Amino acid sequence: AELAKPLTLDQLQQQNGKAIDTRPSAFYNGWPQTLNGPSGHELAALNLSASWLDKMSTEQLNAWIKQHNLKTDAPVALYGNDKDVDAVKTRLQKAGLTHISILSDALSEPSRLQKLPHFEQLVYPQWLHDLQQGKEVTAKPAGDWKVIEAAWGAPKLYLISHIPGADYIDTNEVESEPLWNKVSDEQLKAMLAKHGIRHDTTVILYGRDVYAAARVAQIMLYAGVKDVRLLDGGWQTWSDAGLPVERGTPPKVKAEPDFGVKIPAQPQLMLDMEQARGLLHRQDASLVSIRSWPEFIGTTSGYSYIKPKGEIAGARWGHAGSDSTHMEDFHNPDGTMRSADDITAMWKAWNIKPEQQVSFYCGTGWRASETFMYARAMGWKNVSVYDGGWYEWSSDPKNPVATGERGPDSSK
Amino acid sequence: SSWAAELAKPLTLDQLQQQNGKAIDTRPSAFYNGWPQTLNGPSGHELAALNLSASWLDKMSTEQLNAWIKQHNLKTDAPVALYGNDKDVDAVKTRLQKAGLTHISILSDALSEPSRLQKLPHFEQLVYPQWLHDLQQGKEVTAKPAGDWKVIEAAWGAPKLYLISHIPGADYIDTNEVESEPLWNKVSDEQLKAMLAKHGIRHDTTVILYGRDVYAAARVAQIMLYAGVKDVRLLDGGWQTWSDAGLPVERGTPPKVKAEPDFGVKIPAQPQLMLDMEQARGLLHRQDASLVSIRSWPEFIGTTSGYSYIKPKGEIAGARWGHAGSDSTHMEDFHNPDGTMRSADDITAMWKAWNIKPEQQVSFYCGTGWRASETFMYARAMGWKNVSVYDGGWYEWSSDPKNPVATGERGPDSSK
Ligand code: NA
Ligand code: NA
Repeated sequence: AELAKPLTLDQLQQQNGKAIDTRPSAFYNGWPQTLNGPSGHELAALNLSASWLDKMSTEQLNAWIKQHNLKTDAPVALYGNDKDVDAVKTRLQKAGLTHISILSDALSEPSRLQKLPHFEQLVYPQWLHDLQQGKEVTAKPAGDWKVIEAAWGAPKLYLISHIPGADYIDTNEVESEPLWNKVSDEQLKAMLAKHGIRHDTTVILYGRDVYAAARVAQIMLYAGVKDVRLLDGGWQTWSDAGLPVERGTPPKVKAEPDFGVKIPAQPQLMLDMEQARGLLHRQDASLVSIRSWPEFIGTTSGYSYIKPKGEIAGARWGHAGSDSTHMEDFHNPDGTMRSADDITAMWKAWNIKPEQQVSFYCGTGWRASETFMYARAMGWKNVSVYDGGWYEWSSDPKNPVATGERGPDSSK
Repeated sequence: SSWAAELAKPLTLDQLQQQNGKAIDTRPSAFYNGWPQTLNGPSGHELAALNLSASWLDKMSTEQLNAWIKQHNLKTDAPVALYGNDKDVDAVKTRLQKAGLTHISILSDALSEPSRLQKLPHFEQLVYPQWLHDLQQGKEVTAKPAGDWKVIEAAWGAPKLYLISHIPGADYIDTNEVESEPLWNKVSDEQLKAMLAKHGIRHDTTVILYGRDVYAAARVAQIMLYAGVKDVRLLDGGWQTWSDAGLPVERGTPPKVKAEPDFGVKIPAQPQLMLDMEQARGLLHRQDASLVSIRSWPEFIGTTSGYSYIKPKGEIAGARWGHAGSDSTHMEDFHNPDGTMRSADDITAMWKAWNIKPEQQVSFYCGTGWRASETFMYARAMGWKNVSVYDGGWYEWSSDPKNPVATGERGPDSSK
C-alpha cells in the first residue's frame, strides 16, 4: 500500500520514469489553479485525473497504462492535490504498478512547465462561473463576451436547464440543405447581428454534445469572430459541477447590426471540394478523415440518408469514435479533450503533422469541427474544415473512393 | 430464444474494454505472436486478446474446448469479441456457441491501430512453414536472415524418418553430436567447434532448426546459441506443421555439406546461457532469481524419477515448478493443439504463479536438459533477458546424495 521514496523531476528523468499529473485536464492543459499560479504540467507528464477513475474499468486503465508505455517496474511519480494523488496511487497499485512515488518538487518552477498553446480556448466550468460573478480570472475576455448553447433544432433541453445568461443557437441557423454546408455569408451576417455578436465579442460556446458547439464555433471563426471558445466537455461538465442554472426560453437579445469587419474575415478556414482534393498525396498537406473505422473501410456510410459507402481515397485517418455521432477517440472519460500529446501521436502515426496544411472532414462537418477546434487550441497554424465531406464527395461517382482495411502507408 | 437469430452487435476495442470483455484472435498463433500477414503489415494481437485459432478446432474435443474456456475464465455471459478472417471467425463462433457462450460479437476495429498491438518481443525466432517456404523460393519475408542460412532437422540417432521425408534443403544433425555420456551434458567446446565446422555454420550463419519433437531442436539450438551462433531459430511446432501444410518435401540421405572451418569468434561466445551445478545452486532461495524445474508434476513431487536410468526420485530443494507436461517425454503445458508454442500471456501467468518472473535471473532444468531447452527458447522469444539452462539437471544434482532434495505436494511458498 505505501508510496516508494519521493523523487524530484531530475531524479525521475535520470531513472527513466514518468510523471503523472492527477489534476483535471483543464489544469494539466495550462489553466492555473489560482490566479497568477503555475500554468501547465511537468515536461512529458501524463494526465490521469483522479476524477476520471470511476469511469475507467479495469480494462480501460490497463489499456491506458499500455498506451502510455508505463513499464511495470519503472518509477512513476504522482503530483497534484493530495486526495487525488492517493486515489490514483491506489488504482495504479491494483493495476500492478510497483514503484509509485510522489514528485516532490512538482510545480515548484513555473518556467519549466508545458501547456496547450491556446488552453484559454478550452474553458472549464468554475472559470466560466467566476467570470460571470465578476471575479478576476486568467485570460479574461478583452471586452464583451457572450455564452451560447448550440444544438440541433428548437430549444428543448435548454428550456429545462442551461448555463446562466446563456443565449441559444439552433445549428440550422448556420448550416442547411442541400449539402449541410454552411449558409451564405449574407445569412451568417444576419445570424451574427441577431445574436448580438460583433467581430470583437468573445463567444463562449457549449453544447450537450461538444461537436454541435464546435460546428457553430468554426463557422463563426470563418465569418470573423476573433475570440471564440469552447466549454471543454460540454454541458455535462457544468451539470456535474453542480453550478447554478437558469431555465425557460432564451431572453431577448439586443441586435448588433454592425459586425465591424467584412464577412468572411477568415475564408481560408473552410475548403471546398477541389481545394480539399488538392491536399491529397502530399507530404506538406493532409486531408483528414474524422470518421469511424467502419465508415473509413466502407462497411457503412454512417448516415441514414447517405447511400454511398467508402472513403476519400488518400484521406489520412484522424480517428473519431464508434459511430457517426460519437467522438471517444478524442475524449477523456469525463468527455473533455484528451491530452495534446496523445492526439499529436495518434495523428503523427498517419503522417498528419502540424507543419502541414491540414483539413478535417467527416460526414457533414460536425466531427471535423470538433477536431478543428482542438487542433487550433493545440497551436496548429494551418487547419481548416472541408465542409462538404463524404456527403459531398460521394455525390460525384467520378471521385476516387477507397474501401477495405488499410494502414498509414496506404495514404501517401 | 434458443431459436433466436439476431447478430450480437459489433464492438470497438474501447467498448469491449469499458465492459471488461475478452477479445479472441482466431488467427494461427504465428500471427497472434507477431508475424505480420503482409510485409510491413500490423504485427501482433490486441491487448490481452486470447488466441483460439480456427485451425486448432478439429483437434479440440468438447472437454478440451471446455477446459480452455475455463482456463481463460470466459464467463458464460460477459462480452466476447472475435477477430481474424471470416471463415475462421465463423468456425470459432460456431464452436463457442455450441459450448454455450451467449454474447459473441465481432471486434469491429481489430488491427486498425498498429501501435497498440502486443507481440513476442522476438516472434521472429519462432518461424512457421509458409515463411520458410517463401524464404526458400526467393520471396520477400519479414525478418529475413541477414546473410547465409541453413535449415537443419535434429533428432536422436542416425537419420530414420528424415530418409522418408524432410524439409527441402534441410541438413540433419544427430543430437549425439552435441551431448554425450556420462551426464548427458553438452560436449566440450572443442567438439562443438568441430560439429559447427562440419555442418557449415559460422557465427553469422542463421540456423533454423526443427525436429519431429520440438525439444530435440531446442536442445541443439540452445547449445548453438551458447557456442556463439548469433541467429538461431526454431520451426514452431516442428516437422508436423510442415507436413500438415502439405508443402514440398525431399527424400534420402543428407546431402554433403561444405565444411566451414573458421567460426569467426571464440567459442563459446555466450557462456552465460549455460549454468553448471554451482551456478545453479547459487540461484536458490532468492526473490531476484529462480531455478526452474521443467518436469512433470509426478517428477516434481517424487512419485517417479521420470527416467529409466535415473534412480533417485524427488526435486532440487527450492526449485520452482515451471510446468512441463503429463510425463517426462511430453510438453502439453507449453503447446497448442497443433504442437505450436502456447500463448506467451498464459506461459507468463503460469510462471508468475510460481514466483518465476522476467526481472529475475532464471535458469531452466529438467532430467538432462531437453525440455529445459524448449522452455529456454520460448523465454528467449518472449524477450526474458537473463535466462539460461542448467545442463546437469536432476540427473547431475541427484547423483550426489549430499545435495538437498524436496519431495511431496507443495506450493510456491516452500521455494522461498
Ligand atoms: Na458540410
Ligand atoms: Na544435461
